[PDB]
Amino acid sequence: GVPTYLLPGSGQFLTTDDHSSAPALPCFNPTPEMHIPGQVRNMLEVVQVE
Amino acid sequence: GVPTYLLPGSGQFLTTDDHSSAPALPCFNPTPEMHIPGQVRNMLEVVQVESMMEINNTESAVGMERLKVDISALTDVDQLLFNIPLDIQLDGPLRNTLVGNISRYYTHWSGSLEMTFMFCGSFMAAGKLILCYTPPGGSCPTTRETAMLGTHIVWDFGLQSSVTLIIPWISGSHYRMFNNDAKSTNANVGYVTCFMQTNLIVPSESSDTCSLIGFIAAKDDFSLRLMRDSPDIGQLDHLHAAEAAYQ
Amino acid sequence: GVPTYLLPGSGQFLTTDDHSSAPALPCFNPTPEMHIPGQVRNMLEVVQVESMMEINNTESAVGMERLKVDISALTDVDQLLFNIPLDIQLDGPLRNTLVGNISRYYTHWSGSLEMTFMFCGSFMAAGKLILCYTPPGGSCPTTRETAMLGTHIVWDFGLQSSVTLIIPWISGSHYRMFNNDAKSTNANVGYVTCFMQTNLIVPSESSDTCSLIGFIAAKDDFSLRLMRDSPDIGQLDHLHAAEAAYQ
Amino acid sequence: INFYKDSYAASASKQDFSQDPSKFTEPVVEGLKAGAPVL
Amino acid sequence: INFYKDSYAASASKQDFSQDPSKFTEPVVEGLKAGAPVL
Amino acid sequence: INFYKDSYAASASKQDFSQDPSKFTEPVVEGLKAGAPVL
Amino acid sequence: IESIIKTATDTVKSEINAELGVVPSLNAVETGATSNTEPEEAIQTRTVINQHGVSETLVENFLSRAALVSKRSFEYKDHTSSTARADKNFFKWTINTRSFVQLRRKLELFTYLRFDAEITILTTVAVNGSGNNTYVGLPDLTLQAMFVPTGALTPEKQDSFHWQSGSNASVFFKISDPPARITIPFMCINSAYSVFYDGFAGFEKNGLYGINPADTIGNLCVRIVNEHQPVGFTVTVRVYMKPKHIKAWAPRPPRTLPYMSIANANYKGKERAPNALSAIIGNRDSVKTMPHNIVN
Amino acid sequence: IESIIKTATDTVKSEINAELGVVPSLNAVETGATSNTEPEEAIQTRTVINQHGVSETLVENFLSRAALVSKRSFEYKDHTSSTARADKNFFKWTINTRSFVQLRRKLELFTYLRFDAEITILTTVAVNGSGNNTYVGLPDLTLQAMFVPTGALTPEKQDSFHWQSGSNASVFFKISDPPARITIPFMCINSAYSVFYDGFAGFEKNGLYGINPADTIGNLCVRIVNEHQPVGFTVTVRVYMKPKHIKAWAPRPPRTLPYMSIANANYKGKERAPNALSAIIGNRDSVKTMPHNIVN
Amino acid sequence: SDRVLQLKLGNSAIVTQEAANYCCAYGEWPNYLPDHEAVAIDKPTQPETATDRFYTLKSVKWETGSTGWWWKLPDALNNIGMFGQNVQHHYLYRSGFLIHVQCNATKFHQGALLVVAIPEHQRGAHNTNTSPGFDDIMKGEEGGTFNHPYVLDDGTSLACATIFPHQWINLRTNNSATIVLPWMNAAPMDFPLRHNQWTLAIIPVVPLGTRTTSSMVPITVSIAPMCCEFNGLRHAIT
Repeated sequence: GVPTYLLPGSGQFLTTDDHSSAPALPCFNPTPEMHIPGQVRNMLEVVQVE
Repeated sequence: GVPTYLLPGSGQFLTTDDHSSAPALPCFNPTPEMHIPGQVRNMLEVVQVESMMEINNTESAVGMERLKVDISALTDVDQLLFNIPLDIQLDGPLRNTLVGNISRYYTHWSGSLEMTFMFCGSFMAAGKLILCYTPPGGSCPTTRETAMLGTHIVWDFGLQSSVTLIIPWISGSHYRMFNNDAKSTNANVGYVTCFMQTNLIVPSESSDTCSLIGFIAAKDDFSLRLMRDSPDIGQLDHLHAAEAAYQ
Repeated sequence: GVPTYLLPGSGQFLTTDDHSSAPALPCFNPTPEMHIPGQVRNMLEVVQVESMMEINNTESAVGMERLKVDISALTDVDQLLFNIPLDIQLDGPLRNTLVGNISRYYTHWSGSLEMTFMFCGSFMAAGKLILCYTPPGGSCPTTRETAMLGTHIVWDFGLQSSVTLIIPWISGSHYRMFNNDAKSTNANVGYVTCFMQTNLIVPSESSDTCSLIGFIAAKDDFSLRLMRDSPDIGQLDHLHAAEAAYQ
Repeated sequence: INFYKDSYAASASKQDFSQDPSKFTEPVVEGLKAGAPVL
Repeated sequence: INFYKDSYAASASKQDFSQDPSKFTEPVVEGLKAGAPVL
Repeated sequence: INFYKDSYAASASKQDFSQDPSKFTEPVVEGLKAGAPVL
Repeated sequence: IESIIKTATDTVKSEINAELGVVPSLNAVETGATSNTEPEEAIQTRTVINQHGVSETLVENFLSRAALVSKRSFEYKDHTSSTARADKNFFKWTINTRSFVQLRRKLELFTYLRFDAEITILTTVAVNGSGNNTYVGLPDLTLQAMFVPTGALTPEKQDSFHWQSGSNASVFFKISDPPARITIPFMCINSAYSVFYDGFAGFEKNGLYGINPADTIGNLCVRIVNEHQPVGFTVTVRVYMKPKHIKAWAPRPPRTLPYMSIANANYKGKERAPNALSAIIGNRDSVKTMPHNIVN
Repeated sequence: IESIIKTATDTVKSEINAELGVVPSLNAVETGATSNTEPEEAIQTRTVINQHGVSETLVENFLSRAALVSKRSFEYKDHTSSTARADKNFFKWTINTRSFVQLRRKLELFTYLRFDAEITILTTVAVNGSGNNTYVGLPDLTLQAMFVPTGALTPEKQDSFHWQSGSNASVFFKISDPPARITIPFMCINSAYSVFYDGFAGFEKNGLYGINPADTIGNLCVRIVNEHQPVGFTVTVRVYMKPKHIKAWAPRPPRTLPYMSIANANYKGKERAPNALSAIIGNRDSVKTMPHNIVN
Repeated sequence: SDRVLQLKLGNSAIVTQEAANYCCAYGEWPNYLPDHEAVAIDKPTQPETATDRFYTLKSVKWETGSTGWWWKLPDALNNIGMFGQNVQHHYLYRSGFLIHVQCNATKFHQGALLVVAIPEHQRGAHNTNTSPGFDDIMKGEEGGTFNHPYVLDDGTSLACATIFPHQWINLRTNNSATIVLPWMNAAPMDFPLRHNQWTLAIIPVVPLGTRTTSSMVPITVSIAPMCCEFNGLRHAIT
């Protein structure tokens, strides 16, 4: 066994956290990506339009 | 000690998880593997085998009679014989097939199908049929002049007693999904219709009614997604002798 | 901190688990190892030693008399002397043996057995026997003409006072399992029978009844699986002086 | 992640993409060519 | 830290700094030079 | 996985497949050959 | 022949075909082979690069899902005056996969199966209404689950000495803990389990048809370790099984009629279609009637 | 001679044998050797490649199973008016392996044993029925388990100062925690434990036969750290032991008759067979009677 | 070319001029048990030509109300010739099969028979919780008939029976079917008197019909064991 201890914040649900989670559907193959006009990757691109 | 913290989802039991677990019997040696004929490693192999359709799913057909379609000699030309609905995720002639049964374990399906018809008349029986696949959008054609405008094959009876109509994958989307709405644009595949091309002509000493047997299978471009519990089986109570397992 | 999550089975106590645990006494130095004769590292070594069978398990036999079989001079030919049942996982002559006792700690067994019979008559006693192993499927043979059709060895008394009948592993499956059904196809091994080949002939001054001693052992192709609690020991209450350990 | 001493304790193996549908679809001693009359 | 067998189970990907605002701000067939009268 | 300082704290050792059944089955000063009369 | 398939096959474009002696659309079903007519030979097609995955239909993925195989409820209380049939703080269950139909049908889609079984045990507790009409709280109880080989001695009471488990594998778990999980190896005496057995497993004629004890994993004996509380509770234990490391042989026609018993494949069917004995598929008016015809 | 054996031995095919002077089926039991007749020399055999493993019969695997060695129940309450014999919120147990027969018989299958002992402690609690006829809930109590060497000073009460444990190893554990686990090393003054002792461990003639204190691991003193609650409870402590790193010498005949005491090997046997003094094996009608003969 | 076929085993030969190829179950051919898969250590007996030969069963009559026929292997051959003698004298059996089904008629006749080999066809009973008895399962040479061929007498579907090795006898196309079956069992060998590896089922999906003068149209089954081996010699059980 690996000796461990729990830190403050253990078990909390933070809405802005960034962690991997269990896949609900294993071996699922998503639909292949198709090129779509007008891709936006940063909202600063939108604010530059008058 | 290693500083750690627990994440959301800790301690949950997910039925589709993939983790190692403690071996109950240590040092157990399983029985050595022996070669067994007919190994299957992908259920798409099973759906490629053709199985009989229940085209004659009418109240007048009992049991095995539901697995064949009777054709007789007609005195009018361009007459319709039968039609087959489209959905493999819905109840119908395609449901109780290998491809249909396996596909009803999933929610999304894609790929081309093949429908094989075997003529089971006498050797002296002659005839020409036309089998048409109609892409969705309108009503099922009721006349040959409208059905021949879609995909079709003209079948001539002869030494080769079987013909194949390919239903190609003609869909706007990559996959077709299952809902309880047969008329959705994401579920409807079209129709299949059979018409007489010329007639069924037999001599006086041959049977005047001849049976066709229809099979359906999927091609190698077929695929399934979003596994779900099959609606083809269920229980409202415990089975018999299930209590005896606790005795 | 290291982000972690708990899996199903966390905190459980499994009696067959294999994990390191905290040492209660740090820096403890165990006594140096000394060579001791008779080290055993696998229980299959113990089952290879032959142990006496209780063939004479009858109400008329008390204690040690259950470990020998008496043979006398007969006036009819081809007469049966005794039979031995098959199962090492069931109560019988083979149960209270090293191989039987060790095998009853497991559920599955495989491999060939060997049965060794020692003649304990006088030097002037002569005789010929036949020992037959019959594979399962039918009844135990009651006549020599039926028993000799299976596996057998003809034993002639002489300077070598012991004979060995090998019961080879003849099974459809890799292993034979234990259930409480002696007649199952996964448990039945066959029968052993002993018949007189010619007769037992002794002079007037020798004992007219001579004793055979039967031993059974396993060969090196023997193996056991699925360890289980032995049915040969149990308790319905606490033992004597067990309470004194708490005083 | 498998720290157990028994190999059967490991997770599921979903990396076997080998197929042979012919053993179910074409179990005939003599193969059939495309377009040629089978019978 | 992603020990799952499915790639979609991983954490969010916040490392895509590629931009092209012109497709929203200058969707014209002929580009415009600085200072020159556009019309 | 053994992070303890004492060696006896480790898990069970199930990797000893060495055997010598003869010390229990043939504890005789003179060995016996196959088929030859032992006595 | 054997090949590695990770995606659906691509489509190649095709042209007009007017070749004499070539009839790709004609087949011979009587040989038992499946039609080999390609879409390229039936119609005129375009070039399509197919990137659709096939990993979700893998037999491992298709079967390696935790499915409920046992559900047993029993009363945790003082059982001095209880009947003989009642489960007195403990129960024993012969492990089988034929009690719940969703997993049973999927397993019966094949003739031979070889897999290890991951077992998950989930425990729930409620306060018994009768007697204790008031709710006082749920106790965190310790449960012992002992694996006993088929036919071996099972405990006869909650405090039986057989629970000492000298060699039997036992797992102790709390209700407040996550569900207990173990892995039972592939333990058949043969190289694979027999999903269907066309024979009798006894050397006489009074045996059981279709039941091969070599295919029974064993017995699970579950007890409450804690002695009874002054009030009674109802404890429900759910056992889920997940096959893993699966090998499958000889796929079979799926079950159509509802199951009748866990001991055989007896069939009755529904009173009317669908899934009736005389009509598996629901009826329509005629073979010329489209059930869901689009009318605009 | 010594050899590494991982699988059962293969079988070689054999032919007809008609050699003079060669009698592989004849043996001499009087020498004390086990018969060496091979199946190849008794019958005609085929070639068999044996892949059956032998790892489950390893002595380590055979003995490294957690088995119940102690079970003690005591009342956690106010003990001012209790009797002297009652366990007042604490108990002391001399560690032994002879109280529960399933582990004792397996350990007595050998003459000499050397192993470290993994100790697991499982605690259960119930509300005492008498006095508190109503259930109020189970308290999460802290328990202290102190290892005291054989013959040393053990605590005399729950709040004894001996519990301070200056040098004695002590483990504190909650009921809501997983069962407490420690590892006691091989602590015999000799190179191995004596499972059987044919002698007396005292220099006079009034000692105890068969009891060697050098083979006693020690004493376990278990107390409830919490002071008593206004209501009484019943606390049951179960101690399980698992040998590990095991060396075994001189295997012995297994025990047949039921055990009588933990202090000796006294025997009485059952009233009738099986396992009776005059008849270990159950009787049959005669030596010519097959107990389970197949009759069709 | 593929319409004519001759099968020659032992001293038996069968010729057909209206065959439609033939089926090898799962693309496999019968073979003897190899050493690396063997369990029983005694030397097996391999009678070869004495047992690997065609045995012709009693013919059945194809009627208008026929529901189908079935035979169980090795049960159907357990009391025929040297194969039956070897089965009766040996505890363990192993072999494959070669099945040839014959049915001819006139060019004015119509009818389709599905000839399917089902591995481990565990039969269920209709409208009862009691399992089928020994006499319901073991019919021997005569075989049995299908109570509900629509569900294959086991709650499954006949429409999906094509997943099993099979052929069709269509009267306008062919008059015979041939299936080659390898050994199909979880164990390398088995006791031949209590377990059946294969079940041959002949089901008239399309009923026999004609308007000529009615004649008896029988169906004949010829089964040839292949690569027979037997273990555990003892007295005959019979």
